[PDB]
Amino acid sequence: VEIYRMMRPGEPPTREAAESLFENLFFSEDRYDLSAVGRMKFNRSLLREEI
Amino acid sequence: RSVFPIQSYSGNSELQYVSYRLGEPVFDVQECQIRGVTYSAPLRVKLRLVIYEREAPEGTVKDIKEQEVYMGEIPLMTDNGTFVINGTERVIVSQLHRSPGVF
Amino acid sequence: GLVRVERAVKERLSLGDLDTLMPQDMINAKPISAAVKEFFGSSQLSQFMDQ
Amino acid sequence: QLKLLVTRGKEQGYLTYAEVNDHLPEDIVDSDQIEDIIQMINDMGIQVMEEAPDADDLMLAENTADEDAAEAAAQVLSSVESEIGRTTDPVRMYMREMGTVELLTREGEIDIAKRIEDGINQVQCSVAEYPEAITYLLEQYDRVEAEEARLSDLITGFVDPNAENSIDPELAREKFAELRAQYVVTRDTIKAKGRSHATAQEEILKLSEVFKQFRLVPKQFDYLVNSMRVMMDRVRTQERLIMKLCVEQCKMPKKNFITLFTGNETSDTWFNAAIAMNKPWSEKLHDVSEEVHRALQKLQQIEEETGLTIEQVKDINRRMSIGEAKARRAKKEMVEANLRLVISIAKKYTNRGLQFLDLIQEGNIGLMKAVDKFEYRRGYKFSTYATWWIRQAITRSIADQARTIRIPVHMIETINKLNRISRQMLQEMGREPTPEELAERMLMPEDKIRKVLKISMETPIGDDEDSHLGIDFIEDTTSATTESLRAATHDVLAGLTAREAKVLRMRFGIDMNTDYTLEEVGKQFDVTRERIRQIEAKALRKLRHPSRSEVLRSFLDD
Amino acid sequence: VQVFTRDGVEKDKRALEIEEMQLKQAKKDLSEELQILEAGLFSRIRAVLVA
Repeated sequence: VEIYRMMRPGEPPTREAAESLFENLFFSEDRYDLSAVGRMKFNRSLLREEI
Repeated sequence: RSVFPIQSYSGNSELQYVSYRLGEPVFDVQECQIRGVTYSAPLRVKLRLVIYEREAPEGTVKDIKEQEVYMGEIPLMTDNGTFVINGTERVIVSQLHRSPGVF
Repeated sequence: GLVRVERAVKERLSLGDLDTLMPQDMINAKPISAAVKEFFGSSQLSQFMDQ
Repeated sequence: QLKLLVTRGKEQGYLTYAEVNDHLPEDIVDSDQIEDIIQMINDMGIQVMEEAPDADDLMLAENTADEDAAEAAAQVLSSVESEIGRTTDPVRMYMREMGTVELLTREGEIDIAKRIEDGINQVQCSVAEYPEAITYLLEQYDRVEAEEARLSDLITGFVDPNAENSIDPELAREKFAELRAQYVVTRDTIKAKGRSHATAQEEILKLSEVFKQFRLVPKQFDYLVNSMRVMMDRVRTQERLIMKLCVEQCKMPKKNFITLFTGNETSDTWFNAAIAMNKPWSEKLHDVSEEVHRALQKLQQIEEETGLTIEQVKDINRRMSIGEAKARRAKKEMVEANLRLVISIAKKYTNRGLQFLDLIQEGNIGLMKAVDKFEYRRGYKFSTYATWWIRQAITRSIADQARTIRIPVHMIETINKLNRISRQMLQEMGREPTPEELAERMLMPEDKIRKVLKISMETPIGDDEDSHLGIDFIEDTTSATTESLRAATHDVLAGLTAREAKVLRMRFGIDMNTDYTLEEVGKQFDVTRERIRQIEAKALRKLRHPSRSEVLRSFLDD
Repeated sequence: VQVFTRDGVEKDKRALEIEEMQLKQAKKDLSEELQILEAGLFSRIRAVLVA
């Protein structure tokens, strides 16, 4: 809800869209990708072992 | 492969896929200066649809339809590693960017 | 482009009795001609080559 | 934001003081303002706070209001609007403004339509009651049959009976004999026994019953209501002026006008009683009373204009506005009840079309014609009404509105028929578009389609298309060049052969202010005949030498 | 030098002479190519015979 405010000040925090507005920053059909190349760099800069 | 099959949010239809294609050109590099039109050819895509038993419990499927459709254009490239676009060799420069993920 | 512009297809896919309609019947054709022809001719990295 | 608190409080029929933080307006902070604004939260919602009841629930049933008609039920717009986010979009404020209506659909807006009709069809009962309005109603027709031989004029665009449209030409003519009979008695039997004294009230009531069928086109109806509004203000201007003169001339404020006027309105009788009162103000009237008779005699001269008395105006013209208070609450409330359906249709078309916003607000005006012509009396629903009319008001809002260019609408959206058809062309010929394919896809020749496409895209400089050659410009602002081509042709065609130099000026307007056939020209050629015409063309073959135009060609260029 | 139009209008005289300027080249070259081609292909058949 406070993240909905951070994109929509002075507008009602519509309960289910308050969750979508944040999770679709990183999990939407349109709004996030890395390729396998960027997931590799993500895991690499975190010293993971998950290939 | 990152968008299709669009099995619809409405739960009653699905716009399936199989693969892209390129084909059907008409201009060539000489006409792409003398006339001027960008050396290009149509992007066409293999698409499908499938629907299930509305009425019975022993066959699981009822309809299947599949074809091609248009979905855009693509410029074309020479042995010389060039392209011809509005009378001229307009050509993409490659980028050197921060690798995706986290920094 | 496949997740921002397909609106009339993504819309009207919900409504028809697709046992008797087809995987094509609302796909517009104008934009992905010029928008991919001229991705080599007016894009942010697609200058006239240094001939 | 606010809606959460007020809605859950009204659902509960009760709201505890501290629940202002359990269902908080996600807006503001005004904690010390609470101790008086709680007042209009309680006269229509009363509750307080203590440890625990045991048998004490009933309190609301002797202490609360009863209709939520227009008050904190709608003025709460300000208290839900008040925090629009200082830089962030019209596509936010409408979400606060629709903090009013939730979803009154499927019977609530039908009850708004029921309440339109106990408005309009009850205003009708006072059109039938104000004795000038039922006169001007028939004056509408008596203005036009009175000239011995007519068919149209104010006979047409009138009569207009929504008797659920169930009439014929003679039952339509009976509207000026049936109701005319009910009128011509009542019109003077309002003075028999008294204005509404015994049967005068029943006579008014039965005229007001037949006039329930006289439900009419919104502007033939509202002409009769505007007539009653204006004829009320013939008196209300006089009251408004004479009350002001009680202050300004007499020094007798507000309440003391009402104390004397409102029981003998008609004449300077009550003003002479206002002298008879004594007191220093009334005492001053003994040497200025003339200036008040010089105004109050034109309240009297309204009863003298009509055979009214203010005794009728006291109630009839208020009964009118008790009908209007329903009719035009409901023709506002019906628009309000549908403000969301306007978004869900309009926002389809707002898809970059011209802007993400403006088409919604034009739909909110298309909704006015829809609310005015809402024929629920066919049976159908406002959803379908919006899908037709309000959708095409949304379409036209950027079809020819807000463009550079605008045409008769068939010739607007036909340009878009071609763009709709192009969806085959770009994949069936399927590499580039070709008008040569569009010719089979339209079964028509390219140029009679280019009729539109030559000019309707953004208009070339075609002055008044080509007709600008023969229009109002034929004055010396053009014809001075004609009086130059004529001079140069008059030169050459007078150095040519002594016979041939006549002929080769005739038929189309070349040389004279009447460029005649034979009679006045043959008499100036002599000897022989229609060589008088053939030599207009003979020039093609021994005037062959192209130098023969060396002094003629400049008049495309001056 | 060139002239172009909406295709249903077959092309103007100054382009229709240049049609025969460009046609000359291919009309000649294809009459050389057919000979250059069979002078290889039938020379392979001729070689299989000479064996």
